[PDB]
Amino acid sequence: MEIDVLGWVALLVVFTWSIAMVVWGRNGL
Amino acid sequence: MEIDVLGWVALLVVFTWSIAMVVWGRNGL
Amino acid sequence: MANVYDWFQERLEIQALADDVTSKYVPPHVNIFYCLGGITLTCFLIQFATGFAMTFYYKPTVTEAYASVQYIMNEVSFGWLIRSIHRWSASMMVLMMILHVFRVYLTGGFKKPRELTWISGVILAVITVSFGVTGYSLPWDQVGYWAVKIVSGVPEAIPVVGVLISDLLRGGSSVGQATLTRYYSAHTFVLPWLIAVFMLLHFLMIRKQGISGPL
Amino acid sequence: MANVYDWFQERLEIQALADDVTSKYVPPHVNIFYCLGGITLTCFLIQFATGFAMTFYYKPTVTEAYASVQYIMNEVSFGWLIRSIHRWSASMMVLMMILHVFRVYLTGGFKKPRELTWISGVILAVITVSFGVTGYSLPWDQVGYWAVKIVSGVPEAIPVVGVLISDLLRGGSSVGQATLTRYYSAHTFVLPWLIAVFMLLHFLMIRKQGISGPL
Amino acid sequence: YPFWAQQTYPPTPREPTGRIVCANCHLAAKPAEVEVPQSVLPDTVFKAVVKIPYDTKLQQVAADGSKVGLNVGAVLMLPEGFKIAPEERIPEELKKEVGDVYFQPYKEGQDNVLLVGPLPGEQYQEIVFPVLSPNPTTDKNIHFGKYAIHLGANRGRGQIYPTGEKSNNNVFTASATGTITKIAKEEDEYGNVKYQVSIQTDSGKTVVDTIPAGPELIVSEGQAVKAGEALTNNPNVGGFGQDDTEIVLQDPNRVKWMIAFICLVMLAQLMLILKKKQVEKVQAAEMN
Amino acid sequence: YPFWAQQTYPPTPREPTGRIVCANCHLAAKPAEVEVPQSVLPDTVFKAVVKIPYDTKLQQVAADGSKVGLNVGAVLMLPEGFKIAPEERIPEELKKEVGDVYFQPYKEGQDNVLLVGPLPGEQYQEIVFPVLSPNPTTDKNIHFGKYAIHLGANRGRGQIYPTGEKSNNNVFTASATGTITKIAKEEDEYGNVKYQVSIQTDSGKTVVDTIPAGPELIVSEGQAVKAGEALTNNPNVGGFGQDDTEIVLQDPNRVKWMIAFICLVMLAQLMLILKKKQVEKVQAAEMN
Amino acid sequence: MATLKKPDLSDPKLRAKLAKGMGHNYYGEPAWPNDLLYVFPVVIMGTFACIVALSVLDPAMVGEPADPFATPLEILPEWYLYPVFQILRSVPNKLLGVLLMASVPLGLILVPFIENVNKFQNPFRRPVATTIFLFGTLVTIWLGIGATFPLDKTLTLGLF
Amino acid sequence: MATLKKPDLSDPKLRAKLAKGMGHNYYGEPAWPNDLLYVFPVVIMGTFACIVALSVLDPAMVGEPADPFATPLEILPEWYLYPVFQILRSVPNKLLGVLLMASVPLGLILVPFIENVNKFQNPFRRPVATTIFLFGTLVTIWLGIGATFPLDKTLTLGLF
Amino acid sequence: MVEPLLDGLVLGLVFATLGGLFYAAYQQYKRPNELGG
Amino acid sequence: MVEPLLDGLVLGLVFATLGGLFYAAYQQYKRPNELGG
Amino acid sequence: MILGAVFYIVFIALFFGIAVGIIFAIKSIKLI
Amino acid sequence: MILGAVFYIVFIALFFGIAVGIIFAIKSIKLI
Amino acid sequence: DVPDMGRRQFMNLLAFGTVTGVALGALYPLVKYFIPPSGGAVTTAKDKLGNNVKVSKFLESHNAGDRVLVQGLKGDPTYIVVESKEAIRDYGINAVCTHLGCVVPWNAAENKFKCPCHGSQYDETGKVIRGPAPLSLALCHATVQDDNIVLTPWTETDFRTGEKPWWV
Amino acid sequence: DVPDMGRRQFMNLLAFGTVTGVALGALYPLVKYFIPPSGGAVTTAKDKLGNNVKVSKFLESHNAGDRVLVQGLKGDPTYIVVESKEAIRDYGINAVCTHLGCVVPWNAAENKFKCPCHGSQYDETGKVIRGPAPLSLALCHATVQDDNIVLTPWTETDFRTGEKPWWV
Amino acid sequence: MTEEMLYAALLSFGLIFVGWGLGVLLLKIQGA
Amino acid sequence: MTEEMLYAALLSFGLIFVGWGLGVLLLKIQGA
Ligand code: HEM
Ligand code: HEM
Ligand SMILES: CC1=C(\C=C/C(C)=C/C=C/C(C)=C/C=C/C=C(C)/C=C/C=C(C)\C=C\C2=C(C)CCCC2(C)C)C(C)(C)CCC1
Repeated sequence: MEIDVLGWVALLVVFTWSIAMVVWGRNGL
Repeated sequence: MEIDVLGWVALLVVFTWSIAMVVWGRNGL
Repeated sequence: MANVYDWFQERLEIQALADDVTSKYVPPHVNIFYCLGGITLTCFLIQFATGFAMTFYYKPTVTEAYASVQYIMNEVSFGWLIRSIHRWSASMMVLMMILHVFRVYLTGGFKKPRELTWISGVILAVITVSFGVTGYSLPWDQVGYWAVKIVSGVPEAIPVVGVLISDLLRGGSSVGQATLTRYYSAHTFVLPWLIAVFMLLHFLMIRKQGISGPL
Repeated sequence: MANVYDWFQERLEIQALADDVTSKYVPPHVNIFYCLGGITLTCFLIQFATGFAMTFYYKPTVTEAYASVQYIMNEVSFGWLIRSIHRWSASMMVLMMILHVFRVYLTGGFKKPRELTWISGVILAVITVSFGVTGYSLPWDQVGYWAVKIVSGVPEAIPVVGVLISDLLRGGSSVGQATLTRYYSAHTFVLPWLIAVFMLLHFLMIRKQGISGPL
Repeated sequence: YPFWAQQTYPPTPREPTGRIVCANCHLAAKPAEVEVPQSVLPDTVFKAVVKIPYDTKLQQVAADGSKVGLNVGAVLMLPEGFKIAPEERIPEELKKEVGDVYFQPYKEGQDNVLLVGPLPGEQYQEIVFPVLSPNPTTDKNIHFGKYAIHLGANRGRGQIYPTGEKSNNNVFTASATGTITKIAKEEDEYGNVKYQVSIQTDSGKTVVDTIPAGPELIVSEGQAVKAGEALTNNPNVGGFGQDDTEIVLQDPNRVKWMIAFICLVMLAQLMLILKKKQVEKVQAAEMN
Repeated sequence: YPFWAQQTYPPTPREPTGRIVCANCHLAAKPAEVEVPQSVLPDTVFKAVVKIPYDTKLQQVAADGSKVGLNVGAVLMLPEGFKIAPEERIPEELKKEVGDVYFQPYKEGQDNVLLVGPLPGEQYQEIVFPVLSPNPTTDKNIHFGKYAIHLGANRGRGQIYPTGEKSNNNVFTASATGTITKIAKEEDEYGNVKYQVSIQTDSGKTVVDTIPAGPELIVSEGQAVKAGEALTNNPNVGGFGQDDTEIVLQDPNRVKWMIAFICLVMLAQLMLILKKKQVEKVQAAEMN
Repeated sequence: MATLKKPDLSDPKLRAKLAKGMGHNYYGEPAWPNDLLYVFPVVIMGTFACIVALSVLDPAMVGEPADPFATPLEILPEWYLYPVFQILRSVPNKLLGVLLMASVPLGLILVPFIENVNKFQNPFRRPVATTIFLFGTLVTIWLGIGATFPLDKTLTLGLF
Repeated sequence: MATLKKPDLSDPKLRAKLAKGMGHNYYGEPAWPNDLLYVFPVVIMGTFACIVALSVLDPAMVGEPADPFATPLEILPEWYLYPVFQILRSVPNKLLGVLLMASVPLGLILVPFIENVNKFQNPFRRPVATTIFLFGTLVTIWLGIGATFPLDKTLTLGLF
Repeated sequence: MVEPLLDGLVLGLVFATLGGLFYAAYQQYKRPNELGG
Repeated sequence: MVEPLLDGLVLGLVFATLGGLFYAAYQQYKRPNELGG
Repeated sequence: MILGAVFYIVFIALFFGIAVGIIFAIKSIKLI
Repeated sequence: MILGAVFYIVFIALFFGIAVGIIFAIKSIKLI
Repeated sequence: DVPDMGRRQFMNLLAFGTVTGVALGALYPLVKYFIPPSGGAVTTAKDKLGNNVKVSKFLESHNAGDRVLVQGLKGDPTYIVVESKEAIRDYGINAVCTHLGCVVPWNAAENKFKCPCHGSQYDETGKVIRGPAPLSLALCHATVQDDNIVLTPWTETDFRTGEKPWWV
Repeated sequence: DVPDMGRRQFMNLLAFGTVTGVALGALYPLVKYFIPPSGGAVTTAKDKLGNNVKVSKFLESHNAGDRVLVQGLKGDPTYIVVESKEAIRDYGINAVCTHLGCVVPWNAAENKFKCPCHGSQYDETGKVIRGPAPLSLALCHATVQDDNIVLTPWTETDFRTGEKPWWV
Repeated sequence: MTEEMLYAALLSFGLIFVGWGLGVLLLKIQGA
Repeated sequence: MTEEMLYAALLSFGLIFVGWGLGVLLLKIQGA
């Protein structure tokens, strides 16, 4: 009743990491 | 009761003329 | 005015397009039957236009399919023209294409530099026949409803996959609404895109490699 | 082996493809937001895949449309995934595209050498919104059935043509089966082809002219 | 006979498969054709020829046995409100070849399915229907278009009575299995001749097997050929055909614009090729 | 009251437009909210809070006239076989905030539309529903998914009796049009006070116009303001809300694989960017 | 006159092409005006004309509506399907004919590999093709006609 | 390091381009491996991930079935439509708003003609845009929010 | 259902083309070459 | 029907981007040029 | 048959007419 | 809120872990 | 001897003009194709489900001041008003707003119809009280005939506005 | 110092392999999507129209040697044989040929079913007499029960062939 | 019903020739 | 029902930054 919450965090974390990864990856803006 | 016939002839004539026109048009084979 | 050609010419280099067209020639062993190709194509564009015209009246649903074809014939303005043209032009494409197979083969246009072209040609061939089998049964009348029934059984002969393949084909174990459903998606959305990607290669190669040579 | 690359290389001049790719560079004023474009595109391919998946279950008919969406949700395996993805990705495309409008404009990527690109961009824009309005009402539920009802009335304000335009739009005087019919042809056969011809120019130009310059 | 078709199968002569009920009793197969033209115009009398060929100079078995000529029947079924031409309107050499025929409608209302026969074999080798096209400008659920027409014709007498018993123009098996005892020959002050045969020894074995008059027998004396067999030979020189055919109910208008649109084309085509010529000429000033 | 909703409109409280029948009698509008969480898991007790705000310290007009506190009602309508949580199962501080409430079902069977009230204004400012999610693994026409929930709440007494006559918590027009003659003040041994007014001269003109007790009047002496008018003022500090809201009935499985598929991704992404780095390096050996 | 342009065989580039299997569209009648502009439209317009004509004088039937319990006797597929369906039905082996169908495609692919042993176009110069082709083109037609027929005056095509 | 390549400004060809509005993809980080091969998939895969995630945690509703006699109160269009629909509904002139809609497109086209008076990219260097843009981008949002609201605390957006 | 008109349409052109096809292969294989391969 | 989650999704990114968009236009309009236009 | 055959002859004939005719007109007012 | 905030921190954290970690492993067995 | 631009442009005009002839020729039916079949090609009220409101237990089971919807003509939903000494009102009020045409509800309190779409309001008979709706609500003639209801175009003038019916 | 092919190919393998993981991950549900929902998920005869052959004026109005079609199970059409001292036969003969499955007719003369499709023939009970049909016609159990007909899978062996039912 | 096919065959085939000749002939009447 | 939007806004906006920083930071930990 908060795998539900782990739930959304999982979205938030890709959103984050993705940006993160892209910037890291191209010395990013 | 043979506008019906004039009918088909009209097809036959394009078929013909078309070939005809194409050959004329390109010294044709 | 305030020169139009220029405008484009500045930006895009529109010339190169023309200089590219007008710099191409036709060899003299290129005789009437080297129209077979373009004709089969012409036929097909006619399909695409009349076809999409019918997607404004046709119902692909087991109650309304058959009825609707009748509306088209019958009550839509030039329904009969549109549909009848679809019908004849299917046949002219399957045929003009066989004719073009003949001119390629007895010209060995398929030979070395070009084996890819021939290969794509054959796939076009298969996709066209499928345009064919599928279209034929959208009116969901007596003859067309048995064709789906037979041709969908065919896959089933094949040993491991084959049943599974037949169910994709028809959307269950037996021909039914899923079938007309799937058959419609097929004839009106898959095949056309497939047919274009592959006429795309078939023309791209040909443009790149120029026509086969003389005999 | 018996060299594969060669085989192609002989025939097609496959190299030129690579030499063309690998000879292109990225300028440094080309920062994250120059992804907006490709993203909007990515979004759209997701549309095309999930979309065509739904053409195997959706009924575009006034009795079955609504019901069928429910089947998709509900009873088809991953129905909900497929459909829900369609739904979110519509929105991400309408949005990521607004975002890319912003980066173009505050980069003046639309300026002289490129005004055509911007123009096409806007048409893409209109076609996308129509992908939008049409799709939205295929479930033929309460909210979607009123949207066709309002937006089809709109044309009618215009003086000479306008009624006539509205009837094409909706297939009679009042929203009905022709409407869902026409709306389906639209969302699944017209718009996609339109959308491709125009992303085709939008990418062709861009490739030809390279990215706008620095600030 | 065509009538018992009607009699036994009221609302239609054809089943969903396309058979035509007739073939339930007439067991033979012999070819049937059906020509009609490719197009009619609306409101027109036109011919439809049914064909029912059989070798004129030979004979079939009759009721009792005699050995008589024979007769063609046939149900034809024209498309929607086609009907037999009204007679002031048949014109003349047509009246003549139509002859003395009865075009009876399969049920009240359906003028467009006609029973026909029993006619006698030799003038009714081919059978003509003078028919008249509907008019979609005035009957408002008749449209122009291409439509089907189906014949099934038969010629020479059949194998089962509308009552369910066998006629004599077929060929009798042999009930059980054993050695035959008696070729009797009845002919009681009425309902004529009657070859009376029967089998035996094996297990049970005395079953009796009458066989009307006018087959042959070609199974003679002694014998025992098994589970319902040979015995008779095939009386039946008769039997049944089927034919389907397309007909277009054309509207001269369509034809008119079509012809116009064509010349419009041919014209354009010459006109281009004319141009081309005129360019092959400005070009000749560009090599030299 | 919620009950007369039921009483007057049996098979549902909402019409095809989304109205909710209540708003037929309660003519005021004041906001109503309805929170519930974004997701529930299956088989779960969870809270749904109805809100029905009104300014606590003020008063409305009563039956006869007094001048009394007031009361919230409300029908909420949960999605398919949601129902009020069975009580062993509500747990504890929830029991507590739910209070003393009656969750009555709109018709036998529909446990998923609940009437609630009349509760008294001041503790029932917010009203809690302890509710329990269905379980699509065991009730086989309940599926996972996102579903709607609709409240319409009202607070303070209404304008029309289920019988069809006006209450006194509205405001009376003036029948015809003319000059007023008499502000009487009745109070007959029962059914209390009764300001008795009437108009005139013009054309016909003696029509009589009683007006219950507890509006004001703010139309005094002389006068003639026209076709059914001003006279009363607005008793009604009451009135009705509406709210719709989405809720997802989630299946932890979907959540589980999703989370897995994500890390599968994040991982791939770092892994590429790792590669890229390793190439930016073989590249540095290619400028020098 | 026609209008003409002779391969210019001094051009390294053209040569290197003729070389490869292909400089072929470099010499000849020019394709702009000449063949696109002028004769194209002729071929396209003619093509259209015939099909319209055909379509008007002999339009589409609509046939009976579909009956799940009836097989219609006389059911063929479309025409370009006959040949196969012929096969399919003179081949008591279910599984076999299906392969046999499939081969038309597969085999048809195989051809330019095989027939690449040499290199002439003109079939006159290439006897062994022009036969197995003529051969097959013939069987095809004959198997075709084959279903225009009844079960079994079928292969014999009714003359032996 | 990054990985890099300096415009090679001695090249007539590149120059003639820089010249035209564009040699721009000739200098920089190389686009094969570097940006296609490696980071692409990152952007694509991320894009997918978010949308899947979104789709799982907050899926599609199915709403009521359509009733020809009911208008549902609370009917909005999709969101990216709000702004317009705002307009459409604060404009008693039927015929007008429709033009007013149409202009968003037409006008939007007009821009690079207009804004071509000069030639800078960077909006810092181009005050008059960056305003009428900021301006409009703002009205848009505000008209947007406008239908999230009730008829007429609507424009005032409920604060005056 | 069989379709006559088309069936003639087909053999008609099929043969007619097989025809002219071999007939040019010949015309050509006998005038040979021209302009130098 | 209004759709909350998305609506935040939108303003969120809209502003955030308008943001960074002008912020690079600046970073850039102040470091100017590099490598020679 | 006999009828087509005629109408047919005349029809081509007639166009063949126009064809030839209009070359010449077209030739000798010197356009070709 | 408080819960996400945590799970969230740990979750990125953790990946951020792997990220950094695996550069190095990847650096010093000299692959980068 | 070589023909002069001006005469190419003649021959251009001829083939290129005649080629259009073909093209529009082909276009024409194609357009007419897409223009839907006229339904007005060459009457009795109806219930939500689709049943002929039988006037008599429609008198019976609705009230006085009630106002209930009913497939009008062009089958547009049309509100039929049960009047306050109950038989029927002559005319029926055709229910579509006049803006882009949602179906407009009787707000029983404010005695007034209001378009839920973008706002327009209309009075106890038709006459257009707010906008974006241009004209007021359509009308029609209701009779008791055979005990169906029988709606007839309202051909006469705008009893509520004087001059011409906007819609007819 | 600059990493050696062999270690690029390591890192290739890692990202390029993990990238597939994503791709098949996404593929999987997509495939399962297209594979139709199993209808066999978690009985009584039926008429062309779709009505429960009520056994008693089906005895009544068909004959002896008659053989008439009826939605069998999987609703496949199944011929139910009226026998020659009339009650019903036990088993019903499932009507699809076994080739690509047209519905096979009783030819009443030659006492024999024949596939109109490409040819196969079958005897008075099932057993496959010509081909292209591989096995013979399916069967099933017919009872009189409540006076519907009640068809049951035929689970036992091939009364007409000895060993195993091919279809079950 | 089988002599519709005959004609068609027949003239599909024949007519080609005619058009052929006929254009060739034109061709002469103008001179390549 | 309007604070689902808030959060979303809010973090759509914020989180960007975080990812930003977080990658930049990576970036340092390796050195451009
Ligand atoms: C009819 C007269 C006709 C001829 C003749 C013809 C020829 C032709 C050739 C020789 C090629 C190869 C071209 C080259 O060497 O670049 C070719 C290619 C294509 N054609 Fe063409 N074609 C004739 C008719 C038509 C018609 C009416 C069309 C219209 C669809 C058409 C089309 C095409 C297409 C498409 C190609 C693709 C390859 C390319 O280089 O463009 N043909 N055709
Ligand atoms: C994300 C990191 C990303 C960037 C950055 C980016 C850049 C980019 C540029 C600079 C151009 C102009 C190219 C040139 O000067 O030749 C460009 C063009 C196209 N892009 Fe790209 N792009 C990014 C992301 C993506 C993604 C994920 C895709 C996948 C769809 C994509 C696509 C495209 C397409 C299509 C073009 C067409 C023009 C061309 O020259 O190909 N972008 N992109
Ligand atoms: C999802 C996704 C995506 C996306 C996106 C988007 C949608 C967005 C983004 C966005 C962004 C990315 C943004 C950003 C922003 C930024 C900003 C807004 C900034 C600002 C700033 C300021 C205000 C300042 C400042 C400063 C600093 C910080 C440093 C230096 C100095 C100074 C102090 C000046 C991508 C494609 C990416 C990839 C993955 C997926």
